[PDB]
Amino acid sequence: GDELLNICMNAKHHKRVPSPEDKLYEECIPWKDNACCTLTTSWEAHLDVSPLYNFSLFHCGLLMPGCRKHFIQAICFYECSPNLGPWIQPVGSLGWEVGERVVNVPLCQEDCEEWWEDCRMSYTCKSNWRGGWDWSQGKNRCPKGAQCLPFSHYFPTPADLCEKTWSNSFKASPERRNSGRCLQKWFEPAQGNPNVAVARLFASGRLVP
Amino acid sequence: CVICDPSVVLALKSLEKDYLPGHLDAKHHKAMMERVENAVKDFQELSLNEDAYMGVVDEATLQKGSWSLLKDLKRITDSDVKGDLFVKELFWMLHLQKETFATYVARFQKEAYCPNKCGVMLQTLIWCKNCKKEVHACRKSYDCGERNVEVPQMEDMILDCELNWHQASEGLTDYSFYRVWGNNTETLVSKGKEATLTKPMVGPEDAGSYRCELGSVNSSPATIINFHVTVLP
Ligand SMILES: *[C@@H]1O[C@H](CO)[C@@H](O)[C@H](O)[C@H]1NC(C)=O
Ligand SMILES: [Cl-]
Repeated sequence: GDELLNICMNAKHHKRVPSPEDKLYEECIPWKDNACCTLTTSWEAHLDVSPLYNFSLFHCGLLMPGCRKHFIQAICFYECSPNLGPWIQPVGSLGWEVGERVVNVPLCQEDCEEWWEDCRMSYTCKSNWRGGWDWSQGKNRCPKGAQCLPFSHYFPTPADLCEKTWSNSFKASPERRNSGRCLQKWFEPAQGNPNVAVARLFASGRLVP
Repeated sequence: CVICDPSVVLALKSLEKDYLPGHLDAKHHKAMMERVENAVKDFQELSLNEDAYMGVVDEATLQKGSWSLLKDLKRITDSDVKGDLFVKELFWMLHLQKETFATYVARFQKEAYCPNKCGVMLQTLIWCKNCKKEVHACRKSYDCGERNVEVPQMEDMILDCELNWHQASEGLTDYSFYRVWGNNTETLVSKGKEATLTKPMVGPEDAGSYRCELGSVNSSPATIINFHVTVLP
């Protein structure tokens, strides 16, 4: 065991501690057995514009279904996973020994490559979603001189998409699946949750104070 | 969005191959088709917002728009107007059809796009920016409410799980009704395409909580309704 295992971040809608949940909605189902998310929250993660965040994915119009799916899974993973412990940090640039987020959670290649492939012909207007948006009509809208173009244009590689959509909550790991050193943002429940072992490895692997 | 319709693509190609040769200086054809195609392409450039535009249309709206465009365009080519006058009215026609299209799309948005006031509706749509046709998930509410039904003894209990949008939604499976006991369990009573459950000649023991669950290939119900049934001797 370990203090960085089976914990939830002190964040908005997160539960205090992970616990099972009989019914979890759709994409957020693989975390049913042990989840930092609630049911409500998992529903809300599936909304057109989700009450969880101020953010609109449909700023250039609807994402293609198969693209939207990846974003809902990233949100599920983020709200439900009890295996992010090692990457939980304070909000703001500063060390622990001085409100929480996650930072540099390493996603496997395949998770990022699939996400990018399925989002290829969806549309956005910014190569970095953290920053100069226009909020003059409530939600975020595309800036004045910023044309709606394919994701493959604004996010040239899979790493850009993994990283620049959500402020480096995620890092695009050079590692591949079943390396034991990166997390999937989604996994078939039938097989096991492969991230448990990954959190264990980093909790005791990171030479820290 | 209208350039996603094959008839329009064909009319533009005939315009370039058939009509221009005899109605415009050759040195003009390349630059002219560039401008036309860009102006048709620009039908997709509507101000993105709900109740106005979200980058999609259904097939009917695409057809309506395409039909209007093609008729207007044909009125021009039928007339054999040439040269400078041909160009002026082509583009003024395009400019005016774009507003007419926006009119159709705004109606689509207000009336046809995600009609369901609750539950999750699956709707086929065409994406204006890439002409891809795919199914979209219109998620309104987690469940679609509760009902209170009064049913006299010896009278038939009827629980209706239909909602106006069910017919149109895509990928529907079977309504399933459940009896919900004081325990934390429930029992299945019927499943099938019957959008209604009926128990003939109700007794006091039939009173209680039921629940419909309209299934979907999405594997998450399209509609959840809870019925509270009281039997009044
Ligand atoms: C509890 O479930 C059992 C299953 O046999 C059922 O018979 C019973 O009616 C339920 N509880 C009550 C009192 O409704
Ligand atoms: Cl996980």
